[PDB]
Amino acid sequence: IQKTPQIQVYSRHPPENGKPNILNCYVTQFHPPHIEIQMLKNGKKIPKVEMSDMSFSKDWSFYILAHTEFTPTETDTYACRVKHDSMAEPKTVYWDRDM
Amino acid sequence: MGPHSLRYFVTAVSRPGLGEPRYMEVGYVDDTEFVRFDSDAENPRYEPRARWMEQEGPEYWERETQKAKGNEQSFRVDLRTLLGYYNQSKGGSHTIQVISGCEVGSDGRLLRGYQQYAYDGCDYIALNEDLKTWTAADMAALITKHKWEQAGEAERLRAYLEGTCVEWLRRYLKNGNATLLRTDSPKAHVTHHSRPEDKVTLRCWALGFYPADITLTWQLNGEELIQDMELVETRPAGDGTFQKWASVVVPLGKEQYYTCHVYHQGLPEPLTLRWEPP
Amino acid sequence: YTVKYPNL
Repeated sequence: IQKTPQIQVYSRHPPENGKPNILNCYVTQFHPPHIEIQMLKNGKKIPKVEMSDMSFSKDWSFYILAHTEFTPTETDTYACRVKHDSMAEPKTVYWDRDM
Repeated sequence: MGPHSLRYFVTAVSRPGLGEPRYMEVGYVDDTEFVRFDSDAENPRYEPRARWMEQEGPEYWERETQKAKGNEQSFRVDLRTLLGYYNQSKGGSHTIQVISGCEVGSDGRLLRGYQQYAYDGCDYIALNEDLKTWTAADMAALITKHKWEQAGEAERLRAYLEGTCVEWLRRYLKNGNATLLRTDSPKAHVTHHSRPEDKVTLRCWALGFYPADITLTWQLNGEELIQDMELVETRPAGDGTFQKWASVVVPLGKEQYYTCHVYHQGLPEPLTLRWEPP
Repeated sequence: YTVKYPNL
């Protein structure tokens, strides 16, 4: 039986336009363990994105933190895209600086 | 002091055609990774995941490494075995997981011993609380249940969980206790956001706290809201600390009626916060 | 430290 990932997109620190920050993509609750995780600036794949090592929880599901450096602006859009066997098409979550 | 745990989480993943199964052992002391073995490398070895384990000598590492490589290849067979039990293709990717360990009380004594298996994300078999008998989760598992009985492994594993497991857990806490006990208190603040018509949103943030265990509430004049308070799951900052928020939709102009509470183990007392308009 | 796991 396969399990669908949940995703959160959010900064390490509270965003301030013009200030370097780290953007996180936190992916959890998924199974099987194989997963492809991209982050996008304004539609475009971000090249340097670091992945944590993969762990699983007591309920057997896997979780993993993807992240990248960024400097938030007022109008730049950021998202995280996850392709996973449990889902028909890739799943995308947009960053909301208020969340 | 409270209780303590030593747990190992293990993952075996076949990827046929693409090479050998990816094997992974992660060890935790009190829900805190402290060792890892990752088969994806030219000379894989068991390795420290917390600096306090570097206190252990090359003898120890060698020995855990050799154990892990043994376990790896054994799980490789288990994968072929399981295809059999389940009448499955030799082409698909499959996953075996194991969680096993021991938790002890403040007195250093065994509170509980356990070991549970899962195939492709479903429960497979488990050593019952009585540390002597097995619960098979389906029919294929009954084959292992009977195999592990006809070989007395419910007694062999009973020695590990009560003996070496508990002992090493004591050796581990020994060197790691000062780091383990660490605590980072949450810093909290309330944000204000709009909403259609005469409603607004109040968001209580808690940042930079360790460990991740935390509780946030909202109060209308001293009384917790429950119903339609929104929140996100506790999530890592990426720097060792955690993050949570909780939010309420309140009436425009009635914001000073609302109070946010942050209960965390590092706090002298719960934080109490209000939306404050500068 | 780690245990050796039995075959399934």
